Amino acid sequence: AQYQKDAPDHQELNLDVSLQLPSRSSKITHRIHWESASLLRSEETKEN
Amino acid sequence: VIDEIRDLLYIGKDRKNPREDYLDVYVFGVGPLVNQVNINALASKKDNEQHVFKVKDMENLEDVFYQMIDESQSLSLCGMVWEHRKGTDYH
Ligand SMILES: *[C@@H]1O[C@H](CO)[C@@H](O[C@@H]2O[C@H](CO)[C@@H](O[C@@H]3O[C@H](CO)[C@@H](O)[C@H](O[C@H]4O[C@H](CO)[C@@H](O)[C@H](O)[C@@H]4O)[C@@H]3O)[C@H](O)[C@H]2NC(C)=O)[C@H](O)[C@H]1NC(C)=O
Repeated sequence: AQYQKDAPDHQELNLDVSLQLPSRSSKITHRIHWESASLLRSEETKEN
Repeated sequence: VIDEIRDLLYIGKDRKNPREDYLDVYVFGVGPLVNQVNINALASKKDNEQHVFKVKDMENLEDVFYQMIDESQSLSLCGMVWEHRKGTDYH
């Protein structure tokens, strides 16, 4: 009975994903959690 | 000749530092015989600001120069950070 209360349904999702581009000056940082997972965060850049 | 001046002052040759505040160009139109296309392509284009002017009979342009000295501009030293090469904090 203690097992069914302390059982998690998932492991942690918390991804401090920062993107540095040489075309810009600021780092583009997103944090992806469990509730906001499966959500694409598109960042478009016309420079290659 | 204008594009040669901006290349010499390092304006537009970078993506992180445009340096547009280091060259301003103002063109004034004197007569009714005025090509508004040629005077617009020479003047600078900065944000929320005008640099092209068209007036007639000359004497009214002399009227704008005595009027501007009656106009007092509230100078604001707040929020000014100019890029000095001694970039320690509190600068
Ligand atoms: C006027 O023009 C001159 C010539 O372009 C310009 O000189 C530049 O000065 C800056 C510093 O103000 C230099 O930047 C640094 O230079 C050192 C070597 O001296 C490098 O090691 C540095 O790289 C590291 O440091 C950075 C942070 O400081 C880090 O972000 C980086 O990842 C590295 O760890 C850094 O590049 C620059 O090299 C010179 N350029 C030249 C061509 O000499 C001067 O600053 C201009 N004046 C003004 C007010 O802008």
